[PDB]
Amino acid sequence: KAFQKCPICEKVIQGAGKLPRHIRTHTGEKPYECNICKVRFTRQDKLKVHMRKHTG
DNA sequence: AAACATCAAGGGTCCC
DNA sequence: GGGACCCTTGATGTTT
Ligand SMILES: [Zn+2]
Ligand SMILES: [Zn+2]
Repeated sequence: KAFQKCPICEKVIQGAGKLPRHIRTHTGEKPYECNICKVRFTRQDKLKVHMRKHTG
């Protein structure tokens, strides 16, 4: 596949568009927000699993 | 105080 | 590249 290097930590990350996920570990930015409980996450899949709690 | 289940953070991998 | 799911590890709560 393809790999990327972190500009901050120099750790090798395997991901095409997965670098921003590792970037949001140092700065802790949360662009995704829940519609109901307003809980914020740094990853789209993490927001999806939170939505799974609302609808059983 | 081991054994055990649960949740989440972080990374790998596939598929569209 | 974004969406989606899985694998590994550590903190926390149960239970006996
Ligand atoms: Zn980094
Ligand atoms: Zn919610």
